This record gives sequence, structure tokens and C-alpha cells, in this order.
Amino acid sequence: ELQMTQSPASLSASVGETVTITCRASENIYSYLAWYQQKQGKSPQLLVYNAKTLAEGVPSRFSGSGSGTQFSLKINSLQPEDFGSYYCQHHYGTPLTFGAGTKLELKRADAAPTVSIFPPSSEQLTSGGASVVCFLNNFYPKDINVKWKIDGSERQNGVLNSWTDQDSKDSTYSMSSTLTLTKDEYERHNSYTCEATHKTSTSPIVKSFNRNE
Amino acid sequence: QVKLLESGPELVKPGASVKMSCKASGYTFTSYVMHWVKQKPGQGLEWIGYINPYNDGTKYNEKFKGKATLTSDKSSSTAYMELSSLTSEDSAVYYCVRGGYRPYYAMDYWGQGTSVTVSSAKTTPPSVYPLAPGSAANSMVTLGCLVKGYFPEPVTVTWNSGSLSSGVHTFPAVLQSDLYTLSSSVTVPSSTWPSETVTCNVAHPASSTKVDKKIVPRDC
Repeated sequence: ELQMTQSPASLSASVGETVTITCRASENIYSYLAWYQQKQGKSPQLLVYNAKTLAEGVPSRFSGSGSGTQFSLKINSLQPEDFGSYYCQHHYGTPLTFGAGTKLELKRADAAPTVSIFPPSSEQLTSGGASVVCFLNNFYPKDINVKWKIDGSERQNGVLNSWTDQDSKDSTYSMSSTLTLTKDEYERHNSYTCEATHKTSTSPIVKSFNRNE
Repeated sequence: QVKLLESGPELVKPGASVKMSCKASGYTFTSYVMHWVKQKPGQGLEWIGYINPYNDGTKYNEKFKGKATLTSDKSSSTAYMELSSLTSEDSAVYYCVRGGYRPYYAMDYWGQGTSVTVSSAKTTPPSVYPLAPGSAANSMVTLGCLVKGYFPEPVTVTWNSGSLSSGVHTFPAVLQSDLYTLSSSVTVPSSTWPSETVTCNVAHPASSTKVDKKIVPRDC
């Protein structure tokens, strides 16, 4: 099928700044190209159609350009309401296809995650399971790596991570990482460590506890 | 206005079918084509196909050939999409979307989306576990609540019945072996906990369950 290659996948910017998102079609689609905006937890909204015509209600700071196989959406002097995801879509013929999306996020000062580790609750243990939870909260930028070590050795199996999108109030990100083991598995080991690698530190942030201590 | 009233969320087993609807109002139904688009959580958009209510003409994405069937009823200004032989891969939000008046392949009014969840799981209330810091683990302290193994979504988590909200982080649920698990953290001044009570309130309407758990310091 016709493929739309959209870039960048992710873009950071400040209010007042001008940014450009690009979309390449694998075939000549003339000027049949649309752009959409999708904010967190909302349905998409049309911004541009016919490559350059603004949709109803769209501010003049947005502009679409291009015709053939290369297109771009430019946003002059970004406003706070402009952060969210953007998608291109050709509207030449069926099948209709979309670009993979660009996530436009708001720049703010770096922030190291506040890392907190929690041993399995005694209540969960009586039930037989053992989940070790680690929260890595309010950090920026979003890129982060979490590693679990049990008695000095990295553990991979049994880890489930969940992330929040950029906070609408402070522009940070948060993450939760949970290592789930059986109670038997849990009771065989002693030291449990959650290690976070983030640009704010050359060395990882390490939080840990000893089951028997 | 323009309004698209979509049918409620669907919870069905693998191999079953679901038929969703979207009742349009606020414009002349037959003057616009109706597209359908699939979006999985945190992922992109995929076009399924469209129907032109004026002449019943349809076009389908070959990728959905055989799984999706689009129909419409002019009498009630309603468009329908039936998905068959469902598997968990079909779990997603599905939008009915009005095409533009002239550029009818541009999607100018998107519905709210109908959530479809395909699973063999049975209703399961969550196990709610209070998370207090280890005995060993300064101005602030972070506490947590693990809401594990429930089905189906969603659950609502509040702290001190909502009085604590600014320092709260409730994370998206993750699916593991057919059941959902999520966690929520709250950060408060160390001068307030444990001297004052902090409670996790969890609600899971599907199982008609409500649980309140005070976060208590570990007896170590």
C-alpha cells in the first residue's frame, strides 16, 4: 500500500518557537494530503486538507506546504495548546494511510526522577505473590532506563513498566516499574535494587532494600 | 452541531463478533461518507474503510477484508460496523469519522470512539495492596497502592477520598496473563505521614467493589 513516512517521531520545543513536521508519500499523491492534531485522551481533529488549506477553526500560525511526495506542516510561534500528537494522511485514493505520528512536547528544565522502591506488602505475601514496586516520578526529559538487580545481578523476566504522558501542569514525566515474583522466588533472594539511568546523572540513581534487614 | 453518538464499550470473547453504531445528527446524513478508523492505546491510526450512505457504496482496507462489514440505515441516520472472528489483536478504540463535504477522504469530524476489548477473562475484582516505605527509608515521603489482577478495566483510585490530589500519580494499567494491574503513588510531607492517616480508595464498578486501605508504617 501507499506508505506515509512522517518525521520526526518526537519533537521538543518551547512556546514561541517555530517547528516543522514532514511527511513523505511513497507515490505521487499530488496535493491530497491532510494533517491532524490529537491531544492526550481526545479524538483527532483535522488541521489541514488539500496539503495547504486550513480546516475550520485552525489558527493562521499553522501552515501546510508541498505537492507530490514531500510535505510539511509548520507551526509558527507555538502556543501552549499546540502540544500533542500530529499525523499526516494522504487522501488520494483507497486505501487511505496515515503517517506514524509526531509527538510534540514542551521543553522545560531537566529534572531528576524521584525514585522510591517498595518491598512486597505483607498482605500480598500472605496471598503468595511478591511484587516489588519502583516509582520514578517527575523527571525530564522523558528518556529513561530502569534496571532491576537482585543480589548484584540484573533481572529481566517478570518486569512490567507503565509511563504517564507529559504532565499538563509541570511538563514532567513519571514511570512505575514492577518486578513480579512468586513469594518462594522472592524469599530466596536478599537485596533488591531499582536503578534508573537518566541524563541528569552520569551514574544511575539507585534505591534498594534487603529482604532480611 | 455535528454530533456522532457512538455505541457503548464492548467486552467480548475471542471468536465472537461485535456490531457498533454511530448515530449522526446535526447535518444531513446522506450528504457525507462515513469512515471507520482503528487506534490501539498509545499507537497510530489505521483506516478500515468507508460507506457512502447515499448509495451504499463501500471501500475496504484489504487488511480488514473479511473482518469488517460496513452498513448504514438512512431512516435512523446510523452507520454500523461489524467486526468478526475477534481476537485480542482487535482490542482497540474504533472511531466512526465523517468525511469532509468536498474532500470526502479527509476526515473532518471524528467521533469519541467505541472501545472494544476481546478477552476470555472473567470479571475479577482487584487485590489492593498498600505500599509503605521499607523500614530503612526527607522533606517529602512517597507512598503507594498496588491494584493487582482485576478485569475488566477500569478502576478509579483516589487518595484520602480525593483530598490528596496534587502529588498523585496513577499509572496506566498493564495487561499480564489476561488481567490488569496498575499502581498509584502519592507524595506528601514527611511531617504528615505517618503522623496523619493516608488512605488509598479503590473502586472497580464491574465487580461492584470498593476498597479503602490505610497506608501504615512497616512493623520493622
